[PDB]
Amino acid sequence: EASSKSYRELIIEGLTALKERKGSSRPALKKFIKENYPIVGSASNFDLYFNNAIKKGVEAGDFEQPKGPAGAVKLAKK
Repeated sequence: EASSKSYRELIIEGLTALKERKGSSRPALKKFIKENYPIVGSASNFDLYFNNAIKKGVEAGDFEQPKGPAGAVKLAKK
């Protein structure tokens, strides 16, 4: 039902909408937020909000995000 969407959701929902088991990346999620979702993903500054949501969800042991030459977001507790 209606409950105010949040950037975390774009990540959690993105991981649920990603439909990938090997893992996804920052773009694979923004893509979902912009294409699988509205321009909220096809915008610009939002890209910064989703990032905070990733670190926020990942930092809280919500999603998994490595680093390397980039970073792949994976839905799963630490």
